[PDB]
Amino acid sequence: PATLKICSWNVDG
Amino acid sequence: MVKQIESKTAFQEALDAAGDKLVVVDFSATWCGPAKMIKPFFHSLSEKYSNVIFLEVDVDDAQDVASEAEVKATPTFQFFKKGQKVGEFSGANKEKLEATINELV
Repeated sequence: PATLKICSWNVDG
Repeated sequence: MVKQIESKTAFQEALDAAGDKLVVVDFSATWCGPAKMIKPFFHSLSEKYSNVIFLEVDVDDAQDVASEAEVKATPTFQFFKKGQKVGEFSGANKEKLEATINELV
């Protein structure tokens, strides 16, 4: 479900 | 040249500075390696199309710019012209930038 081509915003940031 | 926007306030000033020139905006996350790693094509193209203005935006340090556009994923490229948005797409595809620029050049 996690694609390296895209960074997920689910990150705490 | 490349222009780094750290706030939406400068984003509006940059759009006004470009005037009628094409303006591409990269919302890549600087903290995300896969996205920052794609910056050479985005940044390198600035000298390839010096007649086009390329902006780099940090969703983490320039989250005010990204929050306004409701970005759902990075890297995301947005095209602006005359202060008007005319295109947007997501995906780590640097060649894609070349086609949209040629399409709006």
